[PDB]
Amino acid sequence: DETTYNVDRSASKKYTAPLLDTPKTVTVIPQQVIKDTGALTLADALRTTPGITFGADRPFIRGFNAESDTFLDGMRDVASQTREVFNVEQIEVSKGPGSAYTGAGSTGGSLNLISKTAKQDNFTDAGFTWGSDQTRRTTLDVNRMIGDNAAFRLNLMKHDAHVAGRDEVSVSRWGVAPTVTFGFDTPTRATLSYYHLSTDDMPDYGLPLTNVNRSKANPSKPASVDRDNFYGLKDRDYRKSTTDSGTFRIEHDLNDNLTLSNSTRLVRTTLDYIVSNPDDSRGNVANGYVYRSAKSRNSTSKGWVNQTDLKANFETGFIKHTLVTGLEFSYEDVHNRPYAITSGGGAGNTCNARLLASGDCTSLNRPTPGDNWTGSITDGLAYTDTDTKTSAAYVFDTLKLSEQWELNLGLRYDDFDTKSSGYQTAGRNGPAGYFKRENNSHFWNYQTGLVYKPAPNGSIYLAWSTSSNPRNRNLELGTKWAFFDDALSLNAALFRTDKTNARLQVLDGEQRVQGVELGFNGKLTEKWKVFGGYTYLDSEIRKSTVKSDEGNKMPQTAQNNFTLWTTYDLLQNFTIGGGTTYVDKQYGNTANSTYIPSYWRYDAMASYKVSKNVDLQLNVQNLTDKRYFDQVYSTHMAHVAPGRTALLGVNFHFSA
Ligand SMILES: CCCCCCCCOCCOCCOCCOCCO
Ligand SMILES: CCCCCCCCOCCOCCOCCOCCO
Ligand SMILES: CCCCCCCCOCCOCCOCCOCCO
Ligand SMILES: CCCCCCCCOCCOCCOCCOCCO
Ligand code: NA
Repeated sequence: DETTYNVDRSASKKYTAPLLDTPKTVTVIPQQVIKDTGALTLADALRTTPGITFGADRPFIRGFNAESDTFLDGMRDVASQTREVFNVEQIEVSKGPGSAYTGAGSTGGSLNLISKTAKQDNFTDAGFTWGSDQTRRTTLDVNRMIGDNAAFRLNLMKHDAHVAGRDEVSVSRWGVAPTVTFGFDTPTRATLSYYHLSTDDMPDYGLPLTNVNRSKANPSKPASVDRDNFYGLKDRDYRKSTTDSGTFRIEHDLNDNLTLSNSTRLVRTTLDYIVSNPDDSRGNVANGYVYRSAKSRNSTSKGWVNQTDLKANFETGFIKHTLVTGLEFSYEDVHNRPYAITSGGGAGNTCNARLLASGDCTSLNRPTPGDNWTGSITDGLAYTDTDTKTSAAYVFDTLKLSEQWELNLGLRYDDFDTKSSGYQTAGRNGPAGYFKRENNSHFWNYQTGLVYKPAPNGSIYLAWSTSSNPRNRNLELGTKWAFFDDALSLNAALFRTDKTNARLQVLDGEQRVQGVELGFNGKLTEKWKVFGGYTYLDSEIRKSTVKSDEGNKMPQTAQNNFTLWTTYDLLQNFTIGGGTTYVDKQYGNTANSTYIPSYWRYDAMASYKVSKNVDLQLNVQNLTDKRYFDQVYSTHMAHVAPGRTALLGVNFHFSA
């Protein structure tokens, strides 16, 4: 049912077993959790499952970068789309050994964002939300059956807000997503989808890190200043993105046991921004000042991805196979020409009276984003054109050997060719001039998972995955249980992942994360639902060209992470909910010389049924107004999370 906290199967056809019998850690963040937590961004939704951090807006899973392992309906994210939540059905987070997706050389760790599709139902949902942070949000979700064999769904969203506890920072976005499906209850089914999102935000890099005598024995943390402090310029800084995506998927049953599909997606994105890096390690923070160091982008990206898959059920003697095999091809072209941004207050990286007067610099303690900035912006001379092609081939099979034993096997090949060219100015990469760069690589990935079922509702598994690139290994021992006629899932795993060239920047040695993960989701009782988990991550740089890094923690990795969301149906009329998250300290670099501290955050919810068609929902996020950081960089800065926000929604819902 639609309200479940416990989804028992992936929406991806690439899974050859239900989640209970899939030998890896996988958690689906379902629609009802997204709604009940009031999550408005993918990051808000991801925090409900443990082990996810962010670095570089790239997701890190159990301590390893997962940017190239983010998928949209199972397809490679060509041209790097921005999504929100208004068109999201659910988010699948995989951590265990192996990937069902094409990640090049990935031995595990993926996010798959599942888009809303048209249902065989008639409904209309509309939401209006007001916030203490000036949130004004309107959504519409309308779904209509067309006879017995087709349907249409349309999702619309408009959203404006300030950011609680960040001076002068605002966000705005809107989106539209129509989709149609042809062929329910027929041998051939096709879906056509379109997605558009536009954003227009004040970009915010947070607070500067200190940078005096930085070392492992004297690590840099964020400056100890008001966490409301914003170092950007209202009159200069902005971030505007557009996302346009069109998808055509068709599948055909050749018989009851064999289905062929082909999916094609075309994407265009743009990203235009100017953002202020707070001092860019230029030495002014020590003296109480911040140089608003402008960074920019002005890019257009175009992409396409095509997948062709076969899925089959068949028997070889007593063994039952569920098999999926396919090919993926993609192409992406990116053109970027950053701006040339010139100081209004003369030369140099060191704050002085001229640069304070021009708005190029400001006070560390009391920055004034309203400053009138007297610099200039033009198109820069430097530009880059980057073309990336990928190919992948894969076969996955779950072999049921008996009622108690299953073997999962997978093999994938991936290849990658990336070509960049353009013009560079004099700096890091050499003298000014034209450049051309190519890299081409391939990987074989192997996965094996043995599953024992001591009872129908239980699994014990041992799995491993390795990747070769002409010794990345991921290993996991785990158990999964389903209780109360599949209303509650409980999961536990012990794992170790080794990489030699973890990432971007590539290390030359060995990195290891090992630990334990617990997961729980579903109903404790008829009225009481839970969702969350716990992970302990022991990370280590085992070998490095920088000797002093050996033994250090991996960056972007919290040793402990606890997250719990729960709701209780107090009355037939009234539901309450609450959330608790703990994230341990994170280092920003392999030297462990930058960091942000641990924190606890608490959230609350109440929902009142006004009528059968109208709910009133209150969400209070970060109810103690804890001021914490949700990203640390290897240098320069740390990102400040929002303070307390209260959101009140009126949610209308009408069904046939
Ligand atoms: C499509 C134009 C791209 C260049 C935009 C750069 C300037 C940003 O907006 C200019 C107009 O701003 C009007 C007021 O906007 C208030 C909120 O601004 C947030 C970031 O734009
Ligand atoms: C070859 C692959 C790329 C082709 C993708 C085509 C995607 C077309 O999507 C159409 C989705 O359905 C649209 C129905 O029309 C809705 C218009 O909504 C207007 C809102 O007022
Ligand atoms: C190694 C990757 C390629 C392996 C593909 C094997 C898939 C073949 O499976 C065939 C499925 O069984 C076909 C049954 O044929 C009899 C038709 O019976 C009617 C079913 O209702
Ligand atoms: C070797 C790497 C290529 C992987 C291709 C996958 C092929 C799909 O698997 C189909 C299985 O059919 C083989 C027949 O298996 C017979 C097993 O039973 C014999 C013992 O009694
Ligand atoms: Na603006």
